[PDB]
Amino acid sequence: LQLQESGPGLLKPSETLSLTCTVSGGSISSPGYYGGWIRQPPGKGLEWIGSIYKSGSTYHNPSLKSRVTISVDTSKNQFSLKLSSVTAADTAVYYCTRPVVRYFGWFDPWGQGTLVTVSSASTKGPSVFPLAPSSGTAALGCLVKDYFPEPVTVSWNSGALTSGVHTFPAVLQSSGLYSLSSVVTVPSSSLGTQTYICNVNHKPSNTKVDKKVEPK
Amino acid sequence: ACREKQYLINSQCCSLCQPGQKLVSDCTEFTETECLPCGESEFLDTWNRETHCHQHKYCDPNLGLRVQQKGTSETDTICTCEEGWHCTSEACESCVLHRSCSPGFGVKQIATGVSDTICEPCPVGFFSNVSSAFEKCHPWTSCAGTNKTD
Amino acid sequence: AIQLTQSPSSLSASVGDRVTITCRASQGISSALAWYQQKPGKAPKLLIYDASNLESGVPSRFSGSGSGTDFTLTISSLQPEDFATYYCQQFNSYPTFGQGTKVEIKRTVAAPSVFIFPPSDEQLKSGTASVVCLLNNFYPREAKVQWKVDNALQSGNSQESVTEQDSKDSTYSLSSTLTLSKADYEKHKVYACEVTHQGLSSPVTKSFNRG
Repeated sequence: LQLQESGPGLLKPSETLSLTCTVSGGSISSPGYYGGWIRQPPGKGLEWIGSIYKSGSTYHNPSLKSRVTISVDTSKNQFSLKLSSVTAADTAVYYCTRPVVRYFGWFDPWGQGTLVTVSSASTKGPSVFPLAPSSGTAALGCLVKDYFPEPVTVSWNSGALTSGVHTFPAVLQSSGLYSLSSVVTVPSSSLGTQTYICNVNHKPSNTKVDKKVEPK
Repeated sequence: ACREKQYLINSQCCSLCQPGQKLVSDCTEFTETECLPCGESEFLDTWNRETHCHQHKYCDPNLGLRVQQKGTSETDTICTCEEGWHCTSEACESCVLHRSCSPGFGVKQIATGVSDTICEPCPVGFFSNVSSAFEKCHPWTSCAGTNKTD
Repeated sequence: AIQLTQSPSSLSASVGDRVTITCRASQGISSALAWYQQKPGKAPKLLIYDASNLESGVPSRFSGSGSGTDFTLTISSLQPEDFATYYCQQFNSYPTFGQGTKVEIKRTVAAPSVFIFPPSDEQLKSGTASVVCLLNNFYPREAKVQWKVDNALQSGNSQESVTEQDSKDSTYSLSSTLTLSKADYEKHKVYACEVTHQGLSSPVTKSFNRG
């Protein structure tokens, strides 16, 4: 039994937020099956948005009175959320979940979470530049620059290469565009022998790039 | 660690509330679980420890819904479309008002209520003057005619 | 709403140490408390439900207790993969969580491997230059970076990002990014990143010449 959130990662002030939760590995039709929406502003705590029984019956946080619609679609095995008249205050990671014994909880399982950024700014895809090794262990990477909104996804060698990897938190520049790097340590004696490609995905801009990192 | 229709609190195997009824307080070593009935417009369709009964579905007149089977304490209201309104999905969740058939088109099949007005081009020699959900292609009478005029 | 206050809100602790976190409810919530563990960039993960029932799959080092107004989550031997924020929530009334309790691992001091990377050529075609310094696998988090361009102390043209504590080896890593135009980048030759950390006896300086 899994849950996936889907929706847009960028949305303007005053637009309405529309998220959908897709349930696999089990049916929402079973008795006792509820859905719920939790959310979490970046680097802050958790707030319950609402819960819904498969019937359609529903409760929601009084702190979002007249803004929350929550709906269930038995046929497609999905439940939804609409949050109207959005503000920077609603920027957050939104999670769908299974309230287990009642509307009020507990919550298991959850979904991955989908970040929603409320902002006037336009979408934009990253430039990806190599971080070239020079000369034990060496370090190489990719600098992922000038993108909006968050997030970007970095792997190495299509997943093959996870050891030694640090993908740093994006940092927000003056321009109002994000920027991170992903780096990795590798044995120096690998440098001109193994092939090191970093795979960057920015879904909001529809850019997937694979940059190969060579000794300059 | 316990039985069906029970839940574990404080190493105590407590009974769940039967359908029809909501949890008021958990069992203790000395008290059974305390359950009370759901109100007239609410329900609870399972052995539960839910404290708020599900609201019955509202069969809204303003979405083409009307009651089919009335709710109970154990079962939700079932809705269906009013006369003049059809299902938008073969899983009838909300209702669209029966479409009508503009001039120069006639009526192949009147709306069901689980289906919309099926609508046909008026062939040469036939006309529809107006838009209705009922009237069909008619012939030109003998005294030009068009798809829409006699 | 029922408020839940967790004590403390942050803690450093050693591997093998016993850590108890408390959750005080503003009102009685009976047994309807749950505890979650959230690792960075991941969703909360159920540890405990109904105050003391441990979730199937979760290790037994984790235990829950309390009733009414006072609850505790106890970790009887902190392993490094326990770095996380812990949250209690109540489902006696409409759901509310506590502020969270961040758990860091205290570990031996460990010096950063430092590296420095020039601008790539493609970037320079673009007209800007990012110089990057990497502080890899160090502890504790406290560290100073410093950018010197031909021995000039740079100020206010850099930005840093820091990894969340590692789940295995309880280290942090850091990236500093010096940003300046292609114009200024070519006016200068020697680019230095200087790193001052508790596990270093004197500042470590890596550098390159453009060439």
